[PDB]
Amino acid sequence: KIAFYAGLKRQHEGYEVLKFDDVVTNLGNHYDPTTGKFTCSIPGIYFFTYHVLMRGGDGTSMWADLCKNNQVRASAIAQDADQNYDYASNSVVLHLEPGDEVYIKLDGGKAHGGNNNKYSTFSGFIIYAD
Amino acid sequence: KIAFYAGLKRQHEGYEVLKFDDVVTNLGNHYDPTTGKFTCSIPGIYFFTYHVLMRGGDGTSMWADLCKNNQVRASAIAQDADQNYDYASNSVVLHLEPGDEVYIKLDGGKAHGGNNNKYSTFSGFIIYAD
Amino acid sequence: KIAFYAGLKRQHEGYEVLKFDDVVTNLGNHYDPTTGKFTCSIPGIYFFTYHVLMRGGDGTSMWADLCKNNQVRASAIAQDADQNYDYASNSVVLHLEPGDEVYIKLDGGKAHGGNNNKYSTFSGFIIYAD
Repeated sequence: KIAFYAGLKRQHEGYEVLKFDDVVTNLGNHYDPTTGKFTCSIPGIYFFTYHVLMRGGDGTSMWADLCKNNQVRASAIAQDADQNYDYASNSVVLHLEPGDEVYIKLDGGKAHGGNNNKYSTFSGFIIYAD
Repeated sequence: KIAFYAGLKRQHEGYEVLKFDDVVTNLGNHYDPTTGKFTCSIPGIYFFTYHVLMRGGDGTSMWADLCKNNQVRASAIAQDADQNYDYASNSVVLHLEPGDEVYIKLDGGKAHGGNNNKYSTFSGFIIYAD
Repeated sequence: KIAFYAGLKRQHEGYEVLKFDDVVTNLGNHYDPTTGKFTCSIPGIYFFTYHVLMRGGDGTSMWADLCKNNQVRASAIAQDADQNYDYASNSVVLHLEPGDEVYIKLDGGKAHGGNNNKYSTFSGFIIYAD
């Protein structure tokens, strides 16, 4: 059984892997909140989704991408000229090999740092094992 | 087999459980459109997702949270200074026990009341049984 | 095994089926990038999700709906008075019969044409077989 769901506890900005550290579900401990990475243990087909809230009242654009190893597999942007809250969100279905790392990367701009309110999230689960 | 998908038929505002009453899928009848609640029947791991459209032309912020019993498990905001339509959406993976109730709560602001167009939605399914 | 994920390679506008032609996953080849349609091969219960990015700097509203055959099953709008990027996104769980076609239709407005960056996406997988 492989599934996880975590939220962002702190605010972040710039270009970095987002460490979702408010962990709600983590079957098999394949998601690591100290790195923000899900590491594949079984070859197969996996679903992932993310929702990253842009900071409000400070900035107009924010990008958040889902990556596999060093490669973008989905991109998203939040943008609002009046500096309103808005989301960069996307979903994927990927084939993974053992060792592959899946994570969300901030690619410019500012992310809201909810404490335990889980505004910004990352989840995933295996659909098929090879 | 446990899975459901429903849309909002009427417009709502304030602080209340959203009753998605345009039911498209409801395997096992574990979602109740008269309460807006999914009730767990089997201990296990469940995926849920929601997309709630803020009313356009009347208001600037709207919040919608996914709850388990009396506890927030995901939060979302829609915000636009020019009163444009925008979405409060999120997704989760949760462990549930029989009797647990999962639902979307409006937490301030105004939600669009599509009739049968299914702009605002709530869906879920079991991933694993314990 | 039935699952797929694809992104939009080109920009589109108006009223047309969106052809997600940047195919990442397509188990069983049930998604056709030349038509934009997923065709059901097995009766059962299926999850789909989509995220369509509105073009920035040219227009204020865009609609994108998920359809089954000739019927809307989910609707979404992106809207921003300052012509900012924003998303029309939704998710569904549907019962399908063999031959049923599921696709995303642009229903007015302008969609961003990312090349291989996968800003705009469509994915799905079977949950249950009848």
